[PDB]
Formats: sequence, C-alpha cells, structure tokens
Amino acid sequence: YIKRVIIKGFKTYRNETIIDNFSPHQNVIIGSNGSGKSNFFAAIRFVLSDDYSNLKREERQGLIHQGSGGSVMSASVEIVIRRTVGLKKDDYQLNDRNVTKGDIVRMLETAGFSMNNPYNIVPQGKIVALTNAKDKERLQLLEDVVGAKSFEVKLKASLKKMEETEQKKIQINKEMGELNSKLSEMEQERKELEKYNELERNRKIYQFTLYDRELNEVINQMETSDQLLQRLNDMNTEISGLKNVNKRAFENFKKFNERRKDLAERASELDESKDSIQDLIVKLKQQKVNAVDSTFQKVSENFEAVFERLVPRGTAKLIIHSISVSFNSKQNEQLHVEQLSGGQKTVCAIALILAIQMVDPASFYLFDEIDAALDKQYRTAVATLLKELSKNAQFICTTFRTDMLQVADKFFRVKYENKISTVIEVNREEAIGFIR
Amino acid sequence: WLASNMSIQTHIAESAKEIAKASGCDDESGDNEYITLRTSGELLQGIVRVYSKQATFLLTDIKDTLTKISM
Ligand SMILES: Nc1ncnc2c1ncn2[C@@H]1O[C@H](COP(=O)(O)OP(=O)(O)OP(O)(O)=S)[C@@H](O)[C@H]1O
Ligand SMILES: [Mg+2]
Repeated sequence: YIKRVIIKGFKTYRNETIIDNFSPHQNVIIGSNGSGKSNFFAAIRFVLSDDYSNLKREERQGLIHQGSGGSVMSASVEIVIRRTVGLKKDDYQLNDRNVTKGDIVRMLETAGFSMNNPYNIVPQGKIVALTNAKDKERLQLLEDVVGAKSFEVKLKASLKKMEETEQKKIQINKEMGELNSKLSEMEQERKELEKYNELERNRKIYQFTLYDRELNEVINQMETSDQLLQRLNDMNTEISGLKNVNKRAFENFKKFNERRKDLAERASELDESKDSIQDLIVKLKQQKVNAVDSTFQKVSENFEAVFERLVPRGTAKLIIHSISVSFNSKQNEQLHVEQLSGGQKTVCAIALILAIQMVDPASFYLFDEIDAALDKQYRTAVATLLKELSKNAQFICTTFRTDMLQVADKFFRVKYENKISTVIEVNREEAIGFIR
Repeated sequence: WLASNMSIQTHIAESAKEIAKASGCDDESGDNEYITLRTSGELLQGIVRVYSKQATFLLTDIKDTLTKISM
C-alpha cells in the first residue's frame, strides 16, 4: 500500500516518467550505473522525508534537473502527493487539493512513521561505512532511534537559560530589599501620623476636660488637676515640634505595603517553582536512560535472533558500557568485531540495522544497493529474510547482485539515454539483464 | 492540556509534576501517550521559557513600582 509515482523534471528524469504502478511488499529496482537509481530514491524521501527542507540556492537548484537550463522552474513529483518546485520557494503542490509542509508534518506522525524514522532508509554504502563505524557510533545509532540526543540538545540548552534566568532572580532579589527598605521608611512615616493623631486628641481632651474641670469650680466659687496642667504642653510641645505634614501616610502605606506583599509572594513563588523544574529535570534525565536501556534490550534481543538467521552457523550478542558486538561465525571460537573480515563485518551491519529498523517498524523502507559488498554465502540468507520481512511492510531495494531477484516480488529497470533516464518494468529477462 | 505547548502567564510547579505523571512519579508506569521524549524535551523547554519570562516580568514590576513611589 504505496500508491502511484510519476515524475516531471527531477534530476536525470528529464521530462515525464509515468512508468510506475505498484502495490505492497518486495518491489525491486535496477538499471545502469548512475542511471538515476539512487536519484530515484532521492525522488522518494524527497517527498516523504524532510531531508529536503531549508537549504537555499545551489542546493535547491541542483534538485530541479539542471540540463542546459531549460525550464529550470518546473520540477514535479507524484506519489499518493505532488511536490513541484521552481526557482525560489515554489513549494508543495500538496495532493491535488493543496496544503502545507507543517500539515503532513502532523500527518506522518499520525500515520506513520515520520520524518522521525531515521532508519526508514538505508543507503549508502554506509553499510560499509559502518563496518568502519566504531563503539561510540553504535551508541549513537541506538540513541538516534529513541531520538535521545535531539532531546539532549534541548536539555542542556534549557538548562542554560534555566541557570541564566536565575541571575535575574538575584538582580530581582536585590530590588526587593531595596523595596523592603522603601517601606521601612514608609513605616516610621506612619508610626508618626499615628503617634500624632494620638496626641491632637489626647491633648485636645485635656483641653476639654479642663475647659470644664476648672470652669467647673468658677461655676461653684459662686457660693490629677495639676498633673494635667503642664501635661497639656508636653503635647502641644511636640505637634509643633515634630510634624513633617503628610495626610496620606496610612493611605500611601496601605497600598505600597500590599504590593510588597503581593510581590514577595511572587518572588517567593519562583524559588518554589525553580526547585520544581530543577526537580523535573532529574525525573526526566532518569527517563532518558529508561528509554534507552530499554530499547537496548529490544535491540540486542532482536539482533541475535536476526543474526542467528543469517548465520545460523554461529551466534552474536551485544555488550554495552560504550557498546560492543561480541561474535563468532561458527561455534568454534568467539570474540570482538574489530577483528573480522571486511565482508565478515558487513553482515552484522545489516542484521543490526534490521534489528534496529524493526523495533519501531514503519509502514515503509528503502535500501540503496544494500548488497554491494558481502559476497556469496549470505546473499541467499538475506534476500529471503528480507522478503519474509516484506509481508508486513513496504520494501524497495536497489541491487546489482541478482540474489534478491531469484526471490523478488515486482521488478524495475532504469535506462539512461544521454539526457533522459527512464524506469521500465520487466521480469525474468530483467533477471537476465544483470547476468549479462 | 494544550496550556503547555507553544513554548501571558501560568503556574510552574503545577505542571512540573503533570509531566512526572507522563513518566513515573507516584510509581504507576505506564499510561496515556507517554513521553515521546521529543515531546518531553520541547515541553521542558517551554516550561523554562515561561519560568524565565515570569521572573523577568516580576522584576519589571518591582522596578516600575519602586520608582512610582519616588513620586
Ligand atoms: N538534479 C540533477 N540534474 C541533472 N543531473 C543530475 C541531477 N542529480 C544527479 N544527476 C546526475 O546523475 C548522477 C546520479 O545518479 P545516481 O542516482 O547516483 O546513480 P545511482 O542510482 O546512484 O547509480 P549508482 O549505483 O549509485 S553509480 C550524477 O552523477 C549526476 O551526473
Ligand atoms: Mg548508490
């Protein structure tokens, strides 16, 4: 359940290649050297996967087929999904209707798999290159399935702004004291208008008791009183003595204290909430291992099983530290991989990456000439195993070893007349095509 | 939900353990749609993006206040 494919103006595919069915399983492709086979799969992930996203001029031009210029503006690709491009951000002509990039960004994840499956393809002679590939690179391989370090980049990055923020926190912190201070001043300055109104009533009643207390007696001279006498100065002596008049001290202090409280609750909050993000992290930095050291299991546990297919002659295990492959090809004597035959290594490769590919199995997979250097024994073991794997997923391979053929489902050849390259579909005489 | 993602204001810690739930926090692994860990990453990011933007706003305030007193 892939659907149709045809091109217009893409790489060596000059004009039109309306030369394609076809259905699920084991579809195989070939043709001459640099006829455009690999260009063709380029065609493929071209659309399916965001490997062709941002990069500008000489990158973006390249793709369009630069064959003496011509219509440099027209480079269209059909899968079912059309993606034309012209000179300068002439984007997706998305599935007859017409949508966006960000749109099937969502759709492939809800398919899927996505952009997200990094083993969804497999060239390059890479497989090779991975013989080459050493201990640490293996770790990577694993991580990059569970996405892991794309994660790790973020972590560190957040963790910076995190402990970057937290210097504003201190700049902040300074300002609060500086506030606390401005209310420490606005405190004394209310203590007063307190103590003050205290007096000009406290006084102003003595004033009124004695207006009576001593006119009381002149009421009666018609046929604590000393204490109060000089006490009524010990008051007047101070309102006149100490008054920086301000009628607002208990208004202006009411609000401007409230805020300080409002703030120093926010201010406080932060710390609390810091200690919780900062706590969140460790909750996750754990989860990362959980995510990995779990996949690891699944991967090893696939691997042997897979390997033991290809080479039922011996067994293979994974060890980890920071990752190794322990190995023997025939039960006889074992050990580490960095000792094996060019080819001998090359087996694992595959196995491994199958082992991996198949732990988050996607709907679809392709394989540029995955068979380019392993020799005989194995080729049989592989093509078969792959075909067995075909059942559940869509597979597409290039080859030039015929050994995937004596076993294959569909069949395609690519032809290059000097400016155009074409795919043509043949069967048995296709298998004859190579043997020539 | 949604509240989380793009990464104006909300509550930090109230979410830092809404994530822990998507992991193993009170020890019942594992439910929901879990942690694409891609997701975890870009979230965490966001939280802090805001956690920061808060402390900033805060400071902006204190100051805009403190000077408003000087009046
Ligand atoms: N956009 C393009 N426009 C014009 N020519 C191109 C374009 N892209 C690639 N080519 C040419 O086509 C060749 C690439 O063809 P490929 O797909 O690599 O052949 P192939 O299928 O890889 O065959 P092998 O086995 O890898 S040699 C290059 O060497 C270029 O000369
Ligand atoms: Mg190639």
